[PDB]
Amino acid sequence: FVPLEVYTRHEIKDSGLLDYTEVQRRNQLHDLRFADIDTVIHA
Amino acid sequence: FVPLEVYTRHEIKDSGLLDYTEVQRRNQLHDLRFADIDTVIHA
Amino acid sequence: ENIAPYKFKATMYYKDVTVSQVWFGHRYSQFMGIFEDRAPVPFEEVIDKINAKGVCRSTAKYVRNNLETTAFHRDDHETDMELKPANAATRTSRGWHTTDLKYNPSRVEAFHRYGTTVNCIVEEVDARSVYPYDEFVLATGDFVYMSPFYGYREGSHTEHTTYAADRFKQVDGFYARDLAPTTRNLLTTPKFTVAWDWVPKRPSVCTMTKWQEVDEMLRSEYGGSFRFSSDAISTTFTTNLTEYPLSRVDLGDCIGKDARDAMDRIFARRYNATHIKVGQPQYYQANGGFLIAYQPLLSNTVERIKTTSSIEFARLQFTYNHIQRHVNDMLGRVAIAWCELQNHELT
Amino acid sequence: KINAKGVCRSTAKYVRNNLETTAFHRDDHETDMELKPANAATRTSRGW
Amino acid sequence: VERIKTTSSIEFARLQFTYNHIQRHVNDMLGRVAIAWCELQNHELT
Amino acid sequence: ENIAPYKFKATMYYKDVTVSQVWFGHRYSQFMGIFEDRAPVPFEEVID
Repeated sequence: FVPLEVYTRHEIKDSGLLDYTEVQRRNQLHDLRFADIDTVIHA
Repeated sequence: FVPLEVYTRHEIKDSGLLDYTEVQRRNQLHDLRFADIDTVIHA
Repeated sequence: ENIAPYKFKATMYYKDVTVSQVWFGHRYSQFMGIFEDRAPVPFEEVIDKINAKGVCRSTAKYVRNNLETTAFHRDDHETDMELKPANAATRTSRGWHTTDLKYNPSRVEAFHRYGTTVNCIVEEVDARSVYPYDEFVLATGDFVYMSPFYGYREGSHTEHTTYAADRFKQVDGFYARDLAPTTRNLLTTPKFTVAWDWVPKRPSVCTMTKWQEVDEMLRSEYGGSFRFSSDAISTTFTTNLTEYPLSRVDLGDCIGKDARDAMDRIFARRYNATHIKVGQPQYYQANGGFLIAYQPLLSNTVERIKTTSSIEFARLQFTYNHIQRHVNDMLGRVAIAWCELQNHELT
Repeated sequence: KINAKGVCRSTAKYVRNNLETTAFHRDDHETDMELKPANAATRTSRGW
Repeated sequence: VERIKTTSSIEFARLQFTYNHIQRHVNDMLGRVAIAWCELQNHELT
Repeated sequence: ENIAPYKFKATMYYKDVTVSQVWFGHRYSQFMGIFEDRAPVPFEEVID
């Protein structure tokens, strides 16, 4: 008997359109990726 | 035959890093827990 | 396969810079805008006044979005408020906040008045990370772009971070505040600070979970493949005859210790005076991705594995094999007795 | 006015974040607008 | 007063039913076979 | 039954209008507010 799944838990998780992990993981990279979080400017 | 699960639905739900329920349930307690939502100040 | 994420306590320190803008009108006062910001607290603050005296400044000095800004709570000069616990809630971990209200300007008629507010909040959550444990999450929905095990000692610098070294400092001999010396671990993300007790990765994490402890697991090589039948849990696994080298299992350190403890406990409880172990414990890889730790007995007389989500293949295998053994044995006895009957009736 | 006449004031008197504030819509004096249904959408419950 | 917890797999119970059904059948039939075999032996003794 | 959603590449174009408001004080400078907005780019911009 081979292991058999109509839907592996990976595709069951993927069935959702969005998910916190991916979604706001990317949404909070946004600042890091598209801006500097270390450079300090004074004038 | 004893009931057997490689992954109970609880650990399958827990496999995700985050989840709306926990995450923004806490995120909207934030105001209640860390501030007063009833006290009114006038001056 | 361990799909349970890594879990561990984590202390989140931030000051909610929540600046409000209010208008006072001819007859009544209304906002013009309220900005809220989550402000990090520098390492030195957490050490010297969060860990030592349980106080926090009324200023939140932090570089926000490529500019350094500090916020004087109360709109007055700097003052260190004694931290106090937040009000009660249902099954939320402990939290603490200096400020309890928000400051607002007193009414001055027909003028625009800006209102600042700093609530230096210390909150304990539990953090969650998943393989490759590249970055980890906290309950508040925020993120920390760095492995839980990144650091300095014992190859910790190898583990991934995504921050300049200035943001990531570590304390050796850290004395946890009464709010034993430890090794605390802090990162100043652009919003907050996260502190979790740094631990060495390989011992404290695993990609395989102890699933069952079969007290009696008969093993029988067959057709160039081992059969692991467990009458107790009603399952029959199948593996290749070659053992499974643990060095191939990534982060599989937990397997040896957990296995050893389980077989030792079971042997003491049930097989201390009836059998003797033969050879050190063996490890086989079963169909459906089930690493099996097998300890043979005798009477006194680098990769990642993927596990199926259905034991029912193996439970069918066990049921079918059990029924087949029975029916094959019984029909074989019937056929043998039938031959004997025929030869016997020949007389 | 919501349950009886289906109207609502142009002011929103509420204590926001430990301060009482009301907002005159239109930036004019208080007026009660007759509620009306929102524009159509797909499998969203009724809004107004 | 308590709360019960339910598994997520009927397959344990469906295996129980399948195995019990097949076992009832095979045990009954092999019992009939063994009984008839004894009767055959005692009968052939003559 | 296909429960795998439709997947395909997609290119997202926007300008993060992130307007900030700062105060410069007698001894040090602090914000008064930071608004961020995601702004569409007209078709002609993407093309040309």
